[PDB]
Amino acid sequence: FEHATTVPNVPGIPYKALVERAGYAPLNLEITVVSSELTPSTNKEYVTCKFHTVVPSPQVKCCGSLECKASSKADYTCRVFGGVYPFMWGGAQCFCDSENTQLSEAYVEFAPDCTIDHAVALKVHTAALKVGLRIVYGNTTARLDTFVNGVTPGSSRDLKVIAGPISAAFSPFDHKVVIRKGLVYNYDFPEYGAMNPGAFGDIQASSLDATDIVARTDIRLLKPSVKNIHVPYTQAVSGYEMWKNNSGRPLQETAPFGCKIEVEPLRATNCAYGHIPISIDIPDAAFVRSSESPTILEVSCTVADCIYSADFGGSLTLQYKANREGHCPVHSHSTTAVLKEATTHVTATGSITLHFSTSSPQANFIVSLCGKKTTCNAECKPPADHIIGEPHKVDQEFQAAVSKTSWNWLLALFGGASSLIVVGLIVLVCSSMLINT
Amino acid sequence: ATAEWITGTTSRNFSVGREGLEYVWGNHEPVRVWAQESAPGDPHGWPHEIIIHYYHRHPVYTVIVLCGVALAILVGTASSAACIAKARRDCLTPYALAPNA
Amino acid sequence: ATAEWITGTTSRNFSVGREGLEYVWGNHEPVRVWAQESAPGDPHGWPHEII
Ligand SMILES: *[C@@H]1O[C@H](CO)[C@@H](O)[C@H](O)[C@H]1NC(C)=O
Ligand SMILES: *[C@@H]1O[C@H](CO)[C@@H](O)[C@H](O)[C@H]1NC(C)=O
Ligand SMILES: *[C@@H]1O[C@H](CO)[C@@H](O)[C@H](O)[C@H]1NC(C)=O
Repeated sequence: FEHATTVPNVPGIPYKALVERAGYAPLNLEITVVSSELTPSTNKEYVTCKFHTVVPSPQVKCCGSLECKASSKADYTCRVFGGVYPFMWGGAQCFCDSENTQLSEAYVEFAPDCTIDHAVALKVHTAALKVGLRIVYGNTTARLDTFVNGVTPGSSRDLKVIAGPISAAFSPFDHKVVIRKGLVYNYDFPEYGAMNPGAFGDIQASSLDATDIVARTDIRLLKPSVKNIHVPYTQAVSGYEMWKNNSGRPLQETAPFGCKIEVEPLRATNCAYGHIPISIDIPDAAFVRSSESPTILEVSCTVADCIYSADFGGSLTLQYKANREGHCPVHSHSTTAVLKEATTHVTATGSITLHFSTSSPQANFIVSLCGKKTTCNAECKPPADHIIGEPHKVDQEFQAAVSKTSWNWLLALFGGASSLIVVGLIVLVCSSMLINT
Repeated sequence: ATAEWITGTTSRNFSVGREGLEYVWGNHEPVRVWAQESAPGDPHGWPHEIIIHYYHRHPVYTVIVLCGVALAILVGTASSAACIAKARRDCLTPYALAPNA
Repeated sequence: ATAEWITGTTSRNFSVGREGLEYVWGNHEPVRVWAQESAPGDPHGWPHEII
């Protein structure tokens, strides 16, 4: 058989289904989302870290020039100094009295500890769900992973399950994402080569061990003043450090819908943001004929102390008469009330208690015990506990959320207004008939 | 998302809805709480209790429903009285043009 | 005259007219800048541009 039904994307909160073939016993179907994974396609632009800005020993020539040669090192800066007099300890370091050339060199390099404290820049294009479904039917379980796209049938070894397209596409990550030590940020990092000093992305490379490092650190070489040797350089601060100091909060603390952000691979796990239409091809071996199931002759339900809440705050007792002992399921036919137990055991002339969770002030819903439908109808009280630790199992509907007393007063006022309108038009028509004759 | 560095002893208020609220306090694991509708009233009772219960649940929906039903009853009574007045006019007009009738 | 002690990397805006603006940043010699009347539009073109 083929059955298509829509499930919320909530981790936990099993979803009730009663598949009902024409000549077969009704069969229970629990559809539970045990896991979810929004895993997007990420490619990396570069990696950045705090730089090292190593300055080598300056080159000196005495009564001779040192026009510097261009090099391929990161943020190379070679600059020539005239009228210098080098002086280390032990005396003046060369012969030439005043016409000396000093080639000062300054390039930049990764710090030795960049293999740990590094930020990797990625693009995020689109993300597709990969949900784990626990589906149980006819006392048979099946845990299987499916892609929520409408075509992939998942792990269809025995049970063929297609998760149709979800109603809304969330994608918590923006286009450009920075990952640093397991923390994920939506930062608008610069492109490869469009580098800005004093900001994030000032130094870029394709890999930590890569050799083609590019940087714009705004390094400036100054003419030396003291007699001793040194290379005076003024440089903008590390944009990695500035971004660390002004990172804001990562997406593990600000992602909507409660999406737990995890890394290697980048993904968002265990969050609900829509509805999945799942179509299931249940095999015919799971079903049984209606003659093998114990039919019900008389059955009546009475609810006791209904409290509408996220927890199972219901207790209904069904009194039944059955032909023969056997186990055969039970279901709640309203979207407002969902049962707790799916399959019950029915023997003869007895009573079974069941728990339900509802979101309506009135419990007025149909319970199918093993094929027979009954209307359970009474009033539910608001809870005394204000805050609960489990999510709501049923979404609220406008028709259900208004009680019988409130609807009675509303239609009482509306019917009074409409009845005065009708009798006014009636007496107007009577007056028109009297004056027309 | 609200992040705050707290020292000493204080009290922090957080509005929890039906969608829920997840809070992390220090190195502890996150705690998730869901607000369930527990308005101070009774949906099965006198109209004022129902009104205050639904107003505490949804204020704008309750006030627009109350305004709508008030407008409905005012229009119904006003138009019904207008029809009664028009019928009285059309009935008593022939007898008002003759004192001797 | 605007005087401010500044720590860390930050950007500061300053208004200069035709008269000029002289700024001193720490222990450097003062630097003078002068503004010129380069505004968007065209004094020789369509009327809305010159307005
Ligand atoms: C940078 O870090 C310092 C460290 O004391 C802190 O005071 C400051 O608020 C941070 N942010 C900026 C923008 O300077
Ligand atoms: C927090 O809310 C409670 C309501 O229970 C109120 O009594 C209290 O004054 C509020 N505290 C603050 C600091 O707003
Ligand atoms: C300075 O002026 C520029 C002009 O585009 C503007 O974008 C920027 O926000 C201004 N900054 C401050 C701190 O006023």
